[PDB]
Amino acid sequence: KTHVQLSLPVLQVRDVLVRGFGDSVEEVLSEARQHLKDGTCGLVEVEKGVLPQLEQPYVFIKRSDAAPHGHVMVELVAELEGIQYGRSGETLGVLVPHVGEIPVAYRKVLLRK
Repeated sequence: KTHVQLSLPVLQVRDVLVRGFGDSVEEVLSEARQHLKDGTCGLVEVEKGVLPQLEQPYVFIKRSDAAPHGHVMVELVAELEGIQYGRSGETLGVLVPHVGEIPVAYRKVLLRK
């Protein structure tokens, strides 16, 4: 399927144990997509002070359209030293590995895969 319904655990930035997906734009997009398929991906909501507490390159989920079955359609955009790889809508948050942190909420998305 071109899209997959996922329910992403929303993590507090100070709880995150693994603060990014790797060391290159291509690696972080690759690893993010793998962790999304394996159900091992968390979401951190972006506010003042969040991104400097995480590791670049960043992987964002961005709204791709204006929401089937309660799932917002999203796509992945990476960022490294102020340059983005991909073009999309509003950021829903930054993706991180999930390794058992307790979430505060879930974000239902339809991921363009």
